Amino acid sequence: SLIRMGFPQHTIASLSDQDAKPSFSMAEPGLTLGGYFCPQCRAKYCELPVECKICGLTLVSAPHLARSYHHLFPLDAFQEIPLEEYNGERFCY
Amino acid sequence: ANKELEEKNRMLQEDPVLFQLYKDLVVSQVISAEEFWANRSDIIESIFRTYPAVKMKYAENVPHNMTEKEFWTRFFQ
Amino acid sequence: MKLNVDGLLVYFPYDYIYPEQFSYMRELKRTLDAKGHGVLEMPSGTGKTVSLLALIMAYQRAYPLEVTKLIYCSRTVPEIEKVIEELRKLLNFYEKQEGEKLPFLGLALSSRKNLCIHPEVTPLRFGKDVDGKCHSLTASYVRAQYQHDTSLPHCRFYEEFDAHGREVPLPAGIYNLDDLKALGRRQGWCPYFLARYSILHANVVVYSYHYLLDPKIADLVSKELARKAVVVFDEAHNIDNVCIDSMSVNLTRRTLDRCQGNLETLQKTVLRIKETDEQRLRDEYRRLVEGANPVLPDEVLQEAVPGSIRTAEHFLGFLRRLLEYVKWRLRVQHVVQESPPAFLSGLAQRVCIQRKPLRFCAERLRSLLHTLEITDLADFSPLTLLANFATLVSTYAKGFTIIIEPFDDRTPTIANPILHFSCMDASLAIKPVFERFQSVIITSGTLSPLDIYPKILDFHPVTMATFTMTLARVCLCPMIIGRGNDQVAISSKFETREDIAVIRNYGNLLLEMSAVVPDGIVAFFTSYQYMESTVASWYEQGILENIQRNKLLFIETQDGAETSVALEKYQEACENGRGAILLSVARGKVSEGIDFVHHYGRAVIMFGVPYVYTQSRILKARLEYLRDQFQIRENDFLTFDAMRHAAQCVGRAIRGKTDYGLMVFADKRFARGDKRGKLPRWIQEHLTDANLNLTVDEGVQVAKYFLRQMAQPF
Amino acid sequence: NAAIIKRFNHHSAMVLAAGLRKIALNLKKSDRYYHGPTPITSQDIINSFQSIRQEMEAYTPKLTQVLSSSAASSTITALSPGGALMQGQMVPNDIQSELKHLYVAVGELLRHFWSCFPVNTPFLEEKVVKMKSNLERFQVTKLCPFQEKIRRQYLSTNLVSHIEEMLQTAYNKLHTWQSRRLMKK
Ligand code: SF4
Ligand SMILES: [Zn+2]
Repeated sequence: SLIRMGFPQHTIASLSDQDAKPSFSMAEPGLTLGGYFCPQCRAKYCELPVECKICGLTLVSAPHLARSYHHLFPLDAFQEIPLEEYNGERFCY
Repeated sequence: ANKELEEKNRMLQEDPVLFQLYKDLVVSQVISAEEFWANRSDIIESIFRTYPAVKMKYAENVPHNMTEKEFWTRFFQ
Repeated sequence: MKLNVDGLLVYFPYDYIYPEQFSYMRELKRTLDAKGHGVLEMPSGTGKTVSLLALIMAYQRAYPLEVTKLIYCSRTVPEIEKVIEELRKLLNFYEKQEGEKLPFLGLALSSRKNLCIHPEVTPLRFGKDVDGKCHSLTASYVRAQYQHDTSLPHCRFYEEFDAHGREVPLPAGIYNLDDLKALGRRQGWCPYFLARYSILHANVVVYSYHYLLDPKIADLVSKELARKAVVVFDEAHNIDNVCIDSMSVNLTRRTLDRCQGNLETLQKTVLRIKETDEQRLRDEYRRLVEGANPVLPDEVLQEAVPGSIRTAEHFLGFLRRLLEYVKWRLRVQHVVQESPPAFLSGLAQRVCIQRKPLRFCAERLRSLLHTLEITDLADFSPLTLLANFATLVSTYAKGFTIIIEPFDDRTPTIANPILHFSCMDASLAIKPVFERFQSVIITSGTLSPLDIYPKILDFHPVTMATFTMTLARVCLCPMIIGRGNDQVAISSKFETREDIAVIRNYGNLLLEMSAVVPDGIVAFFTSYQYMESTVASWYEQGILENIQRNKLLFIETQDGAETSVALEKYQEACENGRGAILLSVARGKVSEGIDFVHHYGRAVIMFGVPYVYTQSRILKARLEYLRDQFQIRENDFLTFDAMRHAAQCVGRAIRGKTDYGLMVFADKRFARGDKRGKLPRWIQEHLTDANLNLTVDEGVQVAKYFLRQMAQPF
Repeated sequence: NAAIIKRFNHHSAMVLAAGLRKIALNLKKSDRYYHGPTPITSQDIINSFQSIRQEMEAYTPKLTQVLSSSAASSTITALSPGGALMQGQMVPNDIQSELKHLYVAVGELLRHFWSCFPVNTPFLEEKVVKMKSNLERFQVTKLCPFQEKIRRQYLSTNLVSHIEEMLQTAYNKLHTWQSRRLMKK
């Protein structure tokens, strides 16, 4: 099955507490200088990936998906040559 | 049991801000609040729960003007 | 899978089989090749069964002129039902391997209790009730009344079988009891009588040991036609005890009282006959003067003229004289005495009843009973037993004794005296099997040394080989615990058996073992008194509470229904997370009937060497006869029977499917040099000094390790 | 004596009775995985290859000819806090508890409002929860600006409009969903 997913972008204050947007984290929550958002929740988040606390939709960064692509690209096993087999490469590549 | 009512007392001590909002939402009338809830010894007891004879006997011979340890004795004696 | 067996290439269904199977087959083949009987042992049931069937079938296909039929016998019908399904599977493979059907037939026989389909007897569940009604339904008078076409409840399946079922014999195939009943229902033929008839046109026949040991049923199935056929026992390790028991008969006060009530019923029947007509019944008098079935064997029974008992009055008077003498001799208040010749001599002296007419007591009884058109034999059974006993004791007693006990068994004293005609040898009783059939193979598991058997049974073994399981992993782990954690010997000595420390050591051992062994565990006790005493001691202590708290516990009793329910609950407890513990007496009927499998008796505990009360008269008569006649020492045979019965109850943990099991013996006696030699080779070779004298703690530790090592795949 | 066994087995029997209530991997276009979200003269290669080969004629030069304090100081000054490369508040306190009060309130209120908001659900009970949610949104919009007015008048500095934006966006979703539902209808 397919799944609807959200790919927000982390946003920060322009320069050292300037043009900031004071807010607390959704995760005694502290103030947030910068953080991710949600197009629907519009609530700022400090840690990703996480499920929406409101919409019930998963928010995640693109590298987190690629972290799983090794499962989709299983590496082919290298053939064993325990003997030297006259391989002139004394140094392992 | 009045669990519907008791839940308010249960959450009165579990989380103050949660209960403070539950009250302010009605004190300041932010929304209709009744909708809220639509979305959100062991010796005798183990024997009583396990054996039919004690289950029936305790229901009829429930301790009155006596000590429960006496009922325990009446069973194991 | 073609197997390069010594005599020929044998087709086999499974692509892989273990090395010991080849040895067992090529070894067993020697019995066929040598045209003689032999004995051997093999742990696995299914493996030795399928290999046996494959070997004998291939041999039969190769030498059908040499072996006409195969006779196989096993402990019980539930086992027989599985074996006959394995034969069908083998035949299905053989048909697939051959690519075509062959003229081959195999079937399993059983008593009318199970093997019946008649609606009137179907609600009956007691075997004697079903048999009595079936006999009545098949009786000549009912058949005659049926031929009269008058209103009569009759066995249509019998009439249609006698008419059509007899006319057409079943061509080929394998028919299980459930399939035979369905076949009988579909064909409208009596499964029992159809199966009995099919024996005349069948290559393989399957039935239990009593269908071969009791001459009445055995003779009908072991006819002279099988003069060149092979008979094989697969688990008759107790063939001696079953044979002797099948020959022994017990008489009691209530039995005689029932016989008297039956006798009065016979008298009333004779009056009813005499007031109606006796001349028609005197047609039998001619053949009688000319000259259920008796338990007397083929060579012992004879159609000799019954003697002075020539009339119903003579027979009833003769029976009255005997019953009065038996009651008198039974009611005598005295110590237990054995009168093998003296009982017969006493009968002749005290009541002048000669052995010659008495020899025909059962013969005349059946003839008279038949001519009397009785309703059914179920109620007359005690009188028939008395008549069978009377002819038996008067015919021969060389292998028997008469024991008189002022009280019933299982009780210290009761005002119900009993008399036993205790048998004492299997050789003479089983002699016809070895004399008529060309080969007899004694196969079994938990089989104590083979060389004792040629002494108890008269046979010249062609084979004397003990096989041991061959596997990539030690699926079975025998171990002997000789010392308690309290640095005390755990031996079950008669005086030490009652020691609270030994009792406590068993409770601690069981508490720890029941906690570490997964699913179902079973423990065997020497007797109900010690078991109850032990349980009571554990109940006074915390031991029993800790055990039950750790896992549910069940205890077996003499009641079949209660034990059946408890065993089913024990098994159901093992299915669920609760698990259960089963405590039972080694000699109990449950131990000889139950089969242990993975998670159903995963570990078996034996508390002490199972020695029967050596003061029991039955043991005394049996043991002294073996020493006097067969020269076996008292402690030799007594230990052999204890070793055999222990292994039998404990070795059942391994049955098939390659499932692991644990066997712990809580007695240093088993670790003794002689007891070790009496232990079966497969157990003896898996047993080792590291597990030969383990402490209770060491047993739990080695068991936990073994369980960890067995949980992974092979 | 036997009653002990009978009772113990009855117990285990009653405990049991009480415990009994009445695909290979497949692909068609795998090269697309190699890029992910990443988006998308021949003589210059030869010239660059030849020119660089002649550039590799000098190696192991003098550190004092390689670098200079003017260049180095320019880097350090650029990396200084005031430089081109160096990039570099809980003032209200009572508002802190008010913000938590509001955040908890808005969080609780919005979970329900969104519980079935994104799903279409053209069904009577599922559409009524939409309407009931919208009415509740109209209800919260009455009280939330009143709290805002308190914050605005009390603070009159360092405004906190984030909380308001969740409400305003829910209305944008409200008007878009309402208009879309009416358009689809
Ligand atoms: S004749 Fe056949 S069907 Fe009838 S009672 Fe006997 S076995 Fe059963
Ligand atoms: Zn969201």
